[PDB]
Amino acid sequence: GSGIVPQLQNIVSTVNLGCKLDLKTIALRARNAEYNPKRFAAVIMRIREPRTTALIFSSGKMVCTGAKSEEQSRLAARKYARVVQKLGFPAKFLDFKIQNMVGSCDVKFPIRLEGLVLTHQQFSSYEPELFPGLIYRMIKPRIVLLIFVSGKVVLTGAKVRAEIYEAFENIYPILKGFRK
Amino acid sequence: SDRAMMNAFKEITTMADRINLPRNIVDRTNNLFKQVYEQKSLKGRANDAIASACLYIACRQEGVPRTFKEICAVSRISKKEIGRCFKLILKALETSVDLITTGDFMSRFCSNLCLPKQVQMAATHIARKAVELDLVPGRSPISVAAAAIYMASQASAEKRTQKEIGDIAGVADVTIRQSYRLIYPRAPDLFPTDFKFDTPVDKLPQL
DNA sequence: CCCCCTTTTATAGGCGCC
DNA sequence: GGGCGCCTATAAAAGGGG
Repeated sequence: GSGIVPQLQNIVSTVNLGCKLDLKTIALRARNAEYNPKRFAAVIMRIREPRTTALIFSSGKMVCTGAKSEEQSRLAARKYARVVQKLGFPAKFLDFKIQNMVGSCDVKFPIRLEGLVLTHQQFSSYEPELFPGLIYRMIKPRIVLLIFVSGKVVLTGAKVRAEIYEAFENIYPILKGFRK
Repeated sequence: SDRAMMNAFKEITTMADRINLPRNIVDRTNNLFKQVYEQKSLKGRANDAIASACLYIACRQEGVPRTFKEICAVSRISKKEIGRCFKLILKALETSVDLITTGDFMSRFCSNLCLPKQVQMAATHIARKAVELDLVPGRSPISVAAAAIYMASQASAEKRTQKEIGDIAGVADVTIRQSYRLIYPRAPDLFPTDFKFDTPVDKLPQL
């Protein structure tokens, strides 16, 4: 055991309202809405609790972003569906699904990326001219990690919380072996 | 239409000559291109983007790395797209390249700056030591090299400007100032023990 | 086939512009 | 020189537009 639990930072989920929508009306009536089709084809809405931001499409499908938990992402997703409902639309809540989860943590010691890239070239990409962090594409679980010399680590691409935890457990030993 | 390789080799040739690259490099580039092309590994991209990435790879494989900025300069493609293609190509060809080091640019940079061999060596030394002592963690090797050159040149009669170095190394002078600020505290321990200080280690620029 | 648009987030060196 | 704010990179969905 690493004895470290990576903290969930962002969850992206989708849900289908079932009925087609009219962004113009929504944008107009809804308070915290925003709609500039010239700029982006969807309505951008934001609730403060769960602190989130949503992307609502005229197709009826929407994207929920910003929640720090699956429970919270779904809650926000429902609140969004409600305001749409309340503005008079046959809004349903079909196929809610978590699409991506992001986690981050600190192994608490500096890392020798130079070394890690040497023995792990197969999964690594560390080009200082392109990005200051080492990009690790783990195969099992299919998660991408961003490793920094400071010891901070970011993990993403997860469909479920377990994948985040698993990937970190897999990488911890490796990282320890490259401690400065 | 695959004999569109000829047009790729022409373009490769063109780019290469703008910076006078030896033939081994151009040959390697052509091989890389041919291999990626025939593999049909990078669908949907522009041949010149792939060619420019191939060029960038070739210089690194042949042991004389050019910065993405330099390859960009002689190319119709952006750093961003060359970089994307670069990563995609290494994966398709199951290849890799050795991480870049300060030493990889010391020679050419110092030459372009018309710096006397003595300085070039000092810089090279300062950079290597600096990294060994972990004074510039996280910084790009190009940045650290630029700062070392600056430090070295400022300790010599053949002094160079942050701006001059930056233009040749392709880094902004604040970027130079940042790494320089980090190595400055150990300036005495960084120069080669037998160094002819035109300007004493102390009177060195105190950015 | 690919990229862009936009949103969110941790992370962080480099750099345009005032 | 000083420092803000955006670039670069990661994943992913939405649905066009190119």
